[PDB]
Amino acid sequence: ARQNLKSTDRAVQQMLDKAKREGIQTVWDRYEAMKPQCGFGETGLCCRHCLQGPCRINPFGDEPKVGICGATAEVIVARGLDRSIAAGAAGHSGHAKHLAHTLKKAVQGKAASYMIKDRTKLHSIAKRLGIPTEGQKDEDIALEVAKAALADFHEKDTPVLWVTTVLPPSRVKVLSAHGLIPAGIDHEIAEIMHRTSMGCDADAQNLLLGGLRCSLADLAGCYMGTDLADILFGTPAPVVTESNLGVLKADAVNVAVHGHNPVLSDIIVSVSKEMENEARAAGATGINVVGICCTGNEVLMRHGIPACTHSVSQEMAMITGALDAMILDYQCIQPSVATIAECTGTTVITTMEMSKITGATHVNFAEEAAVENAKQILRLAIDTFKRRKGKPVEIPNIKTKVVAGFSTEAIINALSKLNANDPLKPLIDNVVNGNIRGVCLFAGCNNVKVPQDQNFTTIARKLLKQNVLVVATGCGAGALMRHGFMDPANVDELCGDGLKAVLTAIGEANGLGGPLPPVLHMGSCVDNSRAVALVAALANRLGVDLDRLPVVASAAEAMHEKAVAIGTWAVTIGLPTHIGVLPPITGSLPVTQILTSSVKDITGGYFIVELDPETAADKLLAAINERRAGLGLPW
Amino acid sequence: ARQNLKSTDRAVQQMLDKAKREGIQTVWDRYEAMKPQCGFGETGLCCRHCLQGPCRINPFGDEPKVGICGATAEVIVARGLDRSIAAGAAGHSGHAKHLAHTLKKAVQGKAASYMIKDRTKLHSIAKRLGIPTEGQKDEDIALEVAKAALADFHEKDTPVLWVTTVLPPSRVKVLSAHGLIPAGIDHEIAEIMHRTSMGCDADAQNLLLGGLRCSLADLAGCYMGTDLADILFGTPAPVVTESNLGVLKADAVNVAVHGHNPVLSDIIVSVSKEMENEARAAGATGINVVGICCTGNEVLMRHGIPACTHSVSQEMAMITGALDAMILDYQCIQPSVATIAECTGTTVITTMEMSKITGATHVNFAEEAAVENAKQILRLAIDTFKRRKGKPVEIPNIKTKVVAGFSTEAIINALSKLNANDPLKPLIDNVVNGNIRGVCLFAGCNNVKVPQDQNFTTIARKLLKQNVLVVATGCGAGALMRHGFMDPANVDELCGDGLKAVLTAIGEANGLGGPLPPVLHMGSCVDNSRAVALVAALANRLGVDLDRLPVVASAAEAMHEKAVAIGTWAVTIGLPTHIGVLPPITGSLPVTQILTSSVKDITGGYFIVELDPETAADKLLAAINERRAGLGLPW
Ligand code: SF4
Ligand code: SF4
Ligand code: FES
Ligand code: FES
Ligand SMILES: [C-]#N
Ligand SMILES: [C-]#N
Ligand SMILES: [Fe+2]
Ligand SMILES: [Fe+2]
Repeated sequence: ARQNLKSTDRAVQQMLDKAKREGIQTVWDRYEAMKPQCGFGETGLCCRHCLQGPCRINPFGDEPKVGICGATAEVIVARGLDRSIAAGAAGHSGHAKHLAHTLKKAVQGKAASYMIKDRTKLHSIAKRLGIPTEGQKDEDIALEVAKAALADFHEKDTPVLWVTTVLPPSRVKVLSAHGLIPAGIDHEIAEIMHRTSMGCDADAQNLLLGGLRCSLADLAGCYMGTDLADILFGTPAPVVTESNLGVLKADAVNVAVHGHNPVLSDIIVSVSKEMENEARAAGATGINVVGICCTGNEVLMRHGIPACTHSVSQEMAMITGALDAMILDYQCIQPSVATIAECTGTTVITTMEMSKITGATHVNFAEEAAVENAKQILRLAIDTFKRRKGKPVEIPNIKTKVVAGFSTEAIINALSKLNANDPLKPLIDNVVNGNIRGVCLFAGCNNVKVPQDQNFTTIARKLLKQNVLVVATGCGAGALMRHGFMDPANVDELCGDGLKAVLTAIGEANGLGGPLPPVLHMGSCVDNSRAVALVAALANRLGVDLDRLPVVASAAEAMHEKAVAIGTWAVTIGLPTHIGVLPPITGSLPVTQILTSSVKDITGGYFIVELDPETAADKLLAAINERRAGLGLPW
Repeated sequence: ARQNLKSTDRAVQQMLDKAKREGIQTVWDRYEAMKPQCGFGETGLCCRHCLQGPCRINPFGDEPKVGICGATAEVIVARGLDRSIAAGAAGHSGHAKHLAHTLKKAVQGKAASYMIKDRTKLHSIAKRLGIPTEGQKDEDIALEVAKAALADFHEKDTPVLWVTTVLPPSRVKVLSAHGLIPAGIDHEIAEIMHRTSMGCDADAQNLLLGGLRCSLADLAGCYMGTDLADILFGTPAPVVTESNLGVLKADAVNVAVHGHNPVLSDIIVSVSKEMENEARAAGATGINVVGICCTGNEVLMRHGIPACTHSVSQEMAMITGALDAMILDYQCIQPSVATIAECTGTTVITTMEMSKITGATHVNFAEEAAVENAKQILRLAIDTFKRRKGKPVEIPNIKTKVVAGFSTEAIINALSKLNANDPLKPLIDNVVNGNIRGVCLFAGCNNVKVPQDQNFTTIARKLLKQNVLVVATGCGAGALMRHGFMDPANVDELCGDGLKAVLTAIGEANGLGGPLPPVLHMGSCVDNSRAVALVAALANRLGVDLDRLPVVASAAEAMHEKAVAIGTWAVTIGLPTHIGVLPPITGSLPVTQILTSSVKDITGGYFIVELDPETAADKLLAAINERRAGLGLPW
């Protein structure tokens, strides 16, 4: 087996060879077993929205040409996509909702493991929302912020504040004019499910305008999730750590935190440190907590917990034979982990009521009991460590250095060292003079269809050479960090001369004796919202709307419904947005034309669907340069 | 073409022959063009929940055996079903939400076309909810009831009151114990979408318990919708009208009201009466408003508007060439109507923002402007009538007499004529003595897979002969009414001797000089909730829970996601529930076993999946008789 065709990560390749020796089936094996995949589903031309179905439409040829109810290709494709957006919105905003409840519990005195850690963030959010702070206790301001967050999930006398208060007013006005401002987060999710059900909305434009609106409900959930997590757990600032499977340690209790919401795993980090002497008792050096996927990102950003792996290669951490526990919340967890555990010895633990996996051990996490849960979980891990006394392990000796923690506040602080009272100005100055060509946000998943990380690294390398300021989140940040893009030692090799000068100037002003890393890690997938905050602050400072800025986004290897939602609100807020896998839209040319062209006329943004990464990088550069030309700037 | 293989309705058959002459494609033609349908989708063994897909699992044989992420057949089947329930819940509860807003507008003075028509219903709902009425104005009690309705869509300090206040406390306690009581209607819809998204819930039992909970959010939306529609438009009482295509009149302006929410179509009924002289001016006799689907049911129940047709045969009304307008809200409208209109001359009009159809004319209905909208719409219809001056039409001369309007209040009133102060007792007495064997609720759609009405009539005929009290809603009521089951003249032919004696005793006590009809029409699909109210009142009166009563349900020809949701809450509240088409569950034996067997242990109810209607009738009789035996009654 040529393992480079599966993953470009060498640690992953090493574990693919071990899995193949050992007979352990992987995601890649399960993909091969699926080929050829259904061409109706690939093109979007399948509907199962009622029990007359399943319906399909031939992309070309003869009948069937139309759904049994009369639904055209246009309708079928748009309804499918809409439901994917709604599903993504449900995940991000479910995460946010859970943190809103957690904050309320904290400040009501019902969960003393949680607290207001970032009081400055709390007060700033309150002021953005219009919540009064003067003469109020912190707990009462917090209570009010949690109330406001929960209120945005339903209809009320205002629209969703975690949209209307986070974008420029001019953007809010353009979106309002088209009826795109969500009325309530769960309200919009529900309306999508209604309108896409049989015999309801059957006009592609109408359907896709609803999808745009629902993508803003997803944005709101993202931003809410970042705001509340920062209050509770601290706003990230720059941190130095490591990534890839080599961060596992044979002589330690290796515990992965995996999923998205870090509400327990932020506690598992703090508790694990207390339980060092109990680990040594069991003959370990200590507990080694490592991250997978976005819960990993969260604790990497705030605590510098090393990232073990991401997305499509998550099973490989188990294949080492050194992963004593994998502690799961929700989202992006291949349920194969529960069966692979039988072979590898790993204790897989679920913790959220609505996210269980057959064959995994469940712990009923509650905030009020967060410490005692953590200790129970870590004591299963220590027991699992002891069970592999005298078992050889194969941990690839492969890791990278990672500098991360670039929240928007952190980036503004860093810039402030160059201009204390106008911190955005040094960035704008260098956009204007061409040292920075523009900004690209890498976001989203890996996808088994694409050799792991190949699109992120191929595109990022072309953009960096062309002096684009590259920011990343989620498993796009994961890809980039595991390939060295977060190590400032690689700035000379990766970055154009203009970008290098800027990264160096900022880093030297921040006392580093060198540069910021090539790529700025802005956090988890909800922390795509931090990129919004940065770009909206730029917009405000420039007195223009986001669809005039030289800012693009790339979901270069997208997988999840969440990633579809994020791509869609990136287009809705005015960004040219690349997707590097085919969404199920090609079976309708009119819907494709809306999403890739005529939506420009509505929001200013638009999808760029391009599976060849070299070609995608050129198209993203063209988009950036078109924005530069619109502002009258050289390019 | 043998048209009896498509529909058992002779009017439909006549219009199928006309469509075939004229070259007009129908739903049946589009079905034939779809065959053979995809066997993955038929069995549920297809997933498109991420961009790694589409995934499928062979029902039998060799690979693929598992989804690319590891998702088993069990998981894939349960997630698909869950999303169908959520979609149904979104439709019913979207309808309810819209009526909650309408009521608020009414009583705030913002829409003087709407008002509190049923003050007794208002006050009773307020008292059920715990809303105080003593010394309060009607408008303020209404405002409070609308507030409460909207509050049930989100989390709060109570659970969904339109569940917990409408079921027996013992049923609420059984459901609470299993964690099945919804926390908020849109909250549950969103949580379903989250938990079924990639990498989240992956345990069939956990997934299906969430589905049960979400089906109760659907119940809540149903019940809310019936409550609010009764306040605004009046609670139904017995009414005499007609059904089938013969209710169209060549010399009149024929206007169909079609969809579900009647918020404008209740106004179109009242306004149409005012516009008689304007119709005569255009050379019509007057405006003839007729119903299709559940908006038709709503205005049949309250106003005795004749029902033209239902569900799968809706296009046939157009094929007559006499349907001048079809006025659409949302749900269950084959979008083919917009194209068939080009051929037939019919003006198809949409009226709801989130439900448009390419090629239809849109009118932006607003409550504040309800009368002026109605007149605009009716004036398009009159213009269309004039355009078919001297055009032969083919209206099959085929209609039935329909007695309907059996709300729960109406049924209780009717019974009260036999026992004024214990109105349920005469019904219970006749269950106990075997005159009434049990109760069956027919519900749900027609489905092109099943020759139209064949399952409803075949099953109903066997049950009626066995003295079952048969109640119906939606297009199950439609089926039954078009085949004569709502004409009391057919009681001798259709009903067993015990049922006939009861229907006759009630009818004679109500001054009729004969019987109630064979089948009691309890209204639209949301008015399945009325059957819940009746069965819960019986439960309360008997001091037992619903899963001990001899009450079953049959969705004999189900189609819509809404129908899946209704079937699922019928099982959740404790009913043996027949479905006469295959839901996409057969690809997982463990999920099938849960839904058809082990769910009994949780809720007392269970699905009966049976495509042969004779066999289904025997299984439904067996279920009824098993309940009789449990109560110690002969059978
Ligand atoms: S909604 Fe229409 S296209 Fe979809 S499965 Fe049902 S009949 Fe087919
Ligand atoms: S969620 Fe799993 S089974 Fe479904 S499409 Fe994605 S990889 Fe396939
Ligand atoms: S026909 Fe394959 S995705 Fe439905
Ligand atoms: S493979 Fe046909 S429904 Fe997906
Ligand atoms: C990722 N959300
Ligand atoms: C039907 N609902
Ligand atoms: Fe993520
Ligand atoms: Fe209906």
